[PDB]
Amino acid sequence: ISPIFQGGSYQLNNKSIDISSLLLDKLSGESQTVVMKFKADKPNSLQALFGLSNSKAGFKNNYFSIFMRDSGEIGVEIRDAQKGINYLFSRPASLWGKHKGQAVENTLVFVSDSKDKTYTMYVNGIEVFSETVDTFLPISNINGIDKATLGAVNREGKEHYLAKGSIDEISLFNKAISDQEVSTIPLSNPFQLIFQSGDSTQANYFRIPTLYTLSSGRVLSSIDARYGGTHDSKSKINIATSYSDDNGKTWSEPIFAMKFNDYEEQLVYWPRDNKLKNSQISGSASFIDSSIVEDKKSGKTILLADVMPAGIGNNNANKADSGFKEINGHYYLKLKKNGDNDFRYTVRENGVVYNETTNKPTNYTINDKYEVLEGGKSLTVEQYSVDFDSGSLRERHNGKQVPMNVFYKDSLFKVTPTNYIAMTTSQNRGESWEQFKLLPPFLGEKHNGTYLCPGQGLALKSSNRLIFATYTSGELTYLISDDSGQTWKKSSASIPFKNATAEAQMVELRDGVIRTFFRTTTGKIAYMTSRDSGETWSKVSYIDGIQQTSYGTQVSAIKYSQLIDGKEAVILSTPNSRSGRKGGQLVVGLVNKEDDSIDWKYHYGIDLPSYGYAYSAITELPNHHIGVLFEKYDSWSRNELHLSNVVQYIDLEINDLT
Ligand SMILES: O=S(=O)(O)[C@]1(CNC2CCCCC2)C[C@@H](O)[C@@H](O)C1
Repeated sequence: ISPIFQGGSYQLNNKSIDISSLLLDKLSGESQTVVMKFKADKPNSLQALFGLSNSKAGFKNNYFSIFMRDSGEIGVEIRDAQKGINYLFSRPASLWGKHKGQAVENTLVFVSDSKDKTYTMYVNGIEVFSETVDTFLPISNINGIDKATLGAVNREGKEHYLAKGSIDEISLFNKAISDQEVSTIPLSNPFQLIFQSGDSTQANYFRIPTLYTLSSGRVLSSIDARYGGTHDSKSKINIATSYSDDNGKTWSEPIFAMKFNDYEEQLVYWPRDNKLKNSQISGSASFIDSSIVEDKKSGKTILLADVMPAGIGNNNANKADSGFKEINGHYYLKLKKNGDNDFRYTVRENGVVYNETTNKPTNYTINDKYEVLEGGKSLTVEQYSVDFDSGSLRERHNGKQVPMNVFYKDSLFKVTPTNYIAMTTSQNRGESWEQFKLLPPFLGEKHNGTYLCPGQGLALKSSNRLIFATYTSGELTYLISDDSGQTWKKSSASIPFKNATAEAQMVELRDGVIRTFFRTTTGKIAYMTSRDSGETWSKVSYIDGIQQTSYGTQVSAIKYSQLIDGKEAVILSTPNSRSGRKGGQLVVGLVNKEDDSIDWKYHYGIDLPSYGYAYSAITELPNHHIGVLFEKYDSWSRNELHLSNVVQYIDLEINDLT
């Protein structure tokens, strides 16, 4: 239908604009849609974009508002003191502020639907909340409404929540337009989505983006497809991938690089309230933290990720057990059979399950997919699904049979409840992935696996050497292959922290010379250097001019292919903030050839200092643009859990950064 009111080019300069005479008598019926295109690149801490209120003395709590915070949160209040109603619905990290240093036009759509008693908010094509209520309050049914205001709410005759920004366009409709109609509203987004709710992964959440540019010109991305909210393992998480063959303009429908099937892939709206938000899928196996490299010699693409058995994450993984048994210089995966309280079995050659107590082979084998066979016959288990129908998280069998896998809760034979690293390869640049294989233990029998550093591995330019950084207590542990990923050895580099999440990414400064940038516990990004292709490593130094929080955040890093100001250049991506995971920047450093020192010369603001920016991936696209896929929210904050469609992709040119 047609708008009952439409207006535009409203400048909000800490002075409200009264539109009462234009709008109030046009409002009718119980359902309404507001469509607002607006900018706010210097917002106040809390500000109202749009207000309908009773402005009379004695009725300060009778109003409807669409408000935003300088954190990027968007929300509404719907209040009527006579009815005893005070609704407040919002979602953090819903907005853009600036892109390439210019204010972004956000497109907000708020649907107030009396028929389903639901209030739904979209920003920039993304649904950020959908809230159904017992007693519906139509936004124009508030007792004694007499003002319609832009850039404030009029309470008792005074301007509250004054806004700084602009409303380029605003329209109101006396109808709750459908989700289908919402999708037809034109957008001006500075970003793209590669992975998103409702896509082929069926995950409602995503974290831990990666990007890597392949020799064909194809750009490949991997990600955690996270089903049980944005929680780290334990949860259900798969690793998914997507690629672009046109310099990031379009992306393929995702497929899985690593997946378990003990739990259903369910798209779930995870609870965000303070009683239930920590609900966590507790009986599922998962993968977490992926990393990609391409091997020039073989042509293979290689992806590693951590693997977690059912119920396991980094917090409860057995730190004192690799899950492997060393027998005459060889490592064998240990297994525990139901009924035993110890690990009496090993997986030997050809997947044969061997009884360590009697030294006899059993009638069981493990196939290449870590599935259990008995006398050659595939065993199955019943799949679980999850729901909150009872008012709390429930995990229960769903009637479907899936292959029995040793990483599963219901398996007859189970692996050690600790963390592992697996690798898969692709021979067609991400169009399909092989079944994963566990990497061997690197730090002996009685040590849990190291933790993969998400992002990119490093292919050295002048050899066949492949390196993936990992971390554990007290060190970075580099995994090195010179044979296309068939075998690996470790190279340990001490760092002066205990129990740091030392997520590390590497650049080759020149032939044989690797610099690694990594997260610390000190508020500063650290680095170390190898001058022998990863065999040995220097002591740790720190980067000045970038601030992180005490807990830190992953940093991504690349060596740019072209000179900048006549110098070789390194680009870092990281939040730059002492408060939270916000204020994302790309930082361009120019290398001094005399000593390999780096002058951090340019700092590019991805968005506002107050807007969220957490884990990130960066890669030089084949056309020398820079692609950035990043978590546009504070992934640490306990207030910003379980947000959909906040991992976002942007395209930048070097001139934008400098
Ligand atoms: O030099 S590589 O390490 O092979 C790599 C790709 N280089 C091309 C060179 C030509 C322009 C695009 C980037 C950089 C890493 O960040 C990965 O994207 C892989």
